[PDB]
Amino acid sequence: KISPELLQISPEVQDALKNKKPVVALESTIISHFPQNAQTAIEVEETIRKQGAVPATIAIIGGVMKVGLSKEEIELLGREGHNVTKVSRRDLPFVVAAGKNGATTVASTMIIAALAGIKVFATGGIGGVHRGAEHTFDISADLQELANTNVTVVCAGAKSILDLGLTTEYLETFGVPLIGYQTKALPAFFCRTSPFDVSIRLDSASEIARAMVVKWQSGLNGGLVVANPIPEQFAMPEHTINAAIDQAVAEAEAQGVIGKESTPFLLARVAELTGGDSLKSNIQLVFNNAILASEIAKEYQRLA
Amino acid sequence: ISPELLQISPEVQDALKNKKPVVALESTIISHGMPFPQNAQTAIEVEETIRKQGAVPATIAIIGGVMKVGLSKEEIELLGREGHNVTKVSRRDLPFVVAAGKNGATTVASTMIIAALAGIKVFATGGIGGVHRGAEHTFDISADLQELANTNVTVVCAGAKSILDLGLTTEYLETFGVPLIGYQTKALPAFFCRTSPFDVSIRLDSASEIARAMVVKWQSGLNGGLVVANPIPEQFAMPEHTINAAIDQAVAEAEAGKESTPFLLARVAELTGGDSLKSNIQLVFNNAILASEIAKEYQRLA
Amino acid sequence: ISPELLQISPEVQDALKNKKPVVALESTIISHGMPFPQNAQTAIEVEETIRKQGAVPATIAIIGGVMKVGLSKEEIELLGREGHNVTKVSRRDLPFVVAAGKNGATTVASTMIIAALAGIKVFATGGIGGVHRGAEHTFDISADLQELANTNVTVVCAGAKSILDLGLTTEYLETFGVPLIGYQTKALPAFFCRTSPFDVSIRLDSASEIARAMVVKWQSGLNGGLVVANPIPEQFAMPEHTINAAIDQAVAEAEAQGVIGKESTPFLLARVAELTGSLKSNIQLVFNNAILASEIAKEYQRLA
Ligand SMILES: [Mn+2]
Ligand SMILES: [Mn+2]
Ligand SMILES: [Mn+2]
Repeated sequence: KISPELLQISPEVQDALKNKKPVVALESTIISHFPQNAQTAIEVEETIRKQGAVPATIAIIGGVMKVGLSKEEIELLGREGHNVTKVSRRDLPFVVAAGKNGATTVASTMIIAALAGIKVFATGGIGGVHRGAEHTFDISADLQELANTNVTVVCAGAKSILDLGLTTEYLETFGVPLIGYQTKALPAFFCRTSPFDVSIRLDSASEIARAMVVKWQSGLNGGLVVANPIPEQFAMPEHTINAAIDQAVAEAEAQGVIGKESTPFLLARVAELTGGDSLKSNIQLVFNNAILASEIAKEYQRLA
Repeated sequence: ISPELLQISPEVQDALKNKKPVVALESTIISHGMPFPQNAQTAIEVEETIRKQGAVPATIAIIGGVMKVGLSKEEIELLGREGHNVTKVSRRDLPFVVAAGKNGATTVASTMIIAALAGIKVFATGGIGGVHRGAEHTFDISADLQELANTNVTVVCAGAKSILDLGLTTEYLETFGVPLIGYQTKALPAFFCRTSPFDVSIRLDSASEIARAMVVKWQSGLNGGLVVANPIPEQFAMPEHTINAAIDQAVAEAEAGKESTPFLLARVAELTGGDSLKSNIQLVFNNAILASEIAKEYQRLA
Repeated sequence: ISPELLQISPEVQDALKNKKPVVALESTIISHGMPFPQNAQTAIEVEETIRKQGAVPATIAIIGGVMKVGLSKEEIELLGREGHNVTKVSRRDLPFVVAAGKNGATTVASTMIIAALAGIKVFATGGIGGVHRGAEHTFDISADLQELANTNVTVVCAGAKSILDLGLTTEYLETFGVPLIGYQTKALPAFFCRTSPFDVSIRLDSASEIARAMVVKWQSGLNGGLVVANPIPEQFAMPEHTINAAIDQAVAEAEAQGVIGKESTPFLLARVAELTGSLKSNIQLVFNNAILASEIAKEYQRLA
């Protein structure tokens, strides 16, 4: 029972949740970080609608945590652009307190989705353990949010700029299911495969939804990662994308890029080295994840 | 929680409702134990041992998708017979085995989880998982440690195997605020061995003192479990110098990933002649006795 | 919670009942800080600083097995006389010291726990524990960081104790979603020094802003504490090079003697003090923190 001053859920989204319609949450750190970003966010939403679900994009607008955004608010974040704060769990109180706009990471989008009672969240890729984290301790707060918050996150696996092995160990220690959708191999984000394997392979949205129900009815708190391979036709060739990522990582280290700036810097550089191709792949994987997320949301509402 | 998800056997139900002391047991001892029909028989004997101590045993497992607190003879027999075909169930595995109606053997973490759902505060096992050697670069860290950080259950064990990294494990437990109690020992015992190069966080000499501390801990709202490291009886114990000699040797030989830990297990086994299974059975009986005592005293004090 | 476990002094009960701002203080600085009578004198002087700021101090300790929130002069003197005979009490120690009827000095972590049990939201200390130098191979990481992750108390400090690894500590706090607020500073102060190569998560210039963010954070269900890093007053600051030399020596030698455990911080601060031969600065940063904490408590109580 949080104050309407802090949190506001759109009329459509309230309506949908009351009527037990499937809702899929979306993050805003994709929209920030124009007027392309806006149009694209709006058609991720329309993709969800065409899959028979209701999209809810989450962001902080004028200090208010908002679940479901008008096209005007979407626009606002789009044009305000890089001036928008990237908001993780530790940033969230300050942006709200100060009455500012903010774009939510995987972690804070999970937080707000859970406040609104939304169990399914579609994104591109989750944060994770950064390469070199054995000596830097640079580990995304996303992984702790997954440890603790009851939301299924549908992604292309963790972002492949990270250390995927360490990320899978970390997920295991903290008891977070890593589900391959129709895959045993952990998808590489831009790529379909990787040297690492998910914790369980499941072939149907129905199985995932049933597992969500069981997990939470049994009081095992925390989220689920659903790793969904990018469609083959949009995947990056392993060698090319690997070279680009490796060079970007090396440059980030050499340039002292650290903290919240690491991921956006890496993604932007990789786009540069691949001539925008990695970006096209990123878009395709996000649509793909929105579709799957919609199916899981439908089956979850059916099973609960 | 739904009876379709979780079922407590009539015996354990009666014990709980009447406030009789209950001790949880894991099921991986049955599936991964001696060849049937011995693994079954043994699990049965551990239960009987708990009853003779004046406690009610609850063996925990997943049978046909149901989390089961306490088992019948035929469930135990079924797990024994299915043997290694039964999957070991961790926290991240639990929902899926249950959803899919599978059988499964519960690990330390999953047994703590299910016990806690049943309101059982004491769990007797052989050993706990820990931080693995090389975890500083592999991040391979047992989920048991996080379960201990979060779930209110006292796990009576022989500590963790010396094949793990015990220094890192003791640090990890301190960071997460988990008591490591030596039972009548300052030295941290490890599996085969009554001692090791590391210390517990506190030594306590009685079941009643451990119970008293559990009561203060949870009445003060400090959630999370407790490790009670109980040295293997001298009769079954192995000298620390030989065990350490063997491990150092096996780790020197391994030097020249996922194969590291069990490689060390097998090698140390070969070198010392130590037998993991037999030793573990001994550990479970011993810990089952201590655990029954702690459960009785806790029941008294709460 | 039973009166047998936890007792709140009349002064503090009065304050809580009448909605007066309360600031918690630790006991470990008392027992393990310096020699008697000076240690007890200083403790009482810190309490008086708080009172002068118009807040009410609550020094916390375990006395005769009881968790005490607010202490008598007699009790502070007891802890001061006993000095190092008094056990340093962490979260994993607390149940056993209470059960055994023992006296004990509470760490940052245990002080947070007991303060929270009493509804006290603001705690002034010298510096927080953190990730130790070499923690990448030793895993020596203060339980203070986990307490900050989980317990709802704002801790006003001069940053982390500076014998620690500040880089690893800042990454750790970020992973676990803990705000690190610089009070009128973006650079993270390092204990004796006003600045360091590292940054806080957000700079805030007023106690009012800090309080408003506390209310928003906890009303939004984001449990966990907040670190407020308050640079030592310029007149008491120590030159980076000199202090860094001493600290360097003390650490290298702590590794030489091989002290690893809870005795590490006491040993370190000891040796460094010796080479300093630092204590003046430590006392003054504590007073400074007590003053800021009093203001934060006033602003927070005003809202709560
Ligand atoms: Mn990071
Ligand atoms: Mn492992
Ligand atoms: Mn330590």
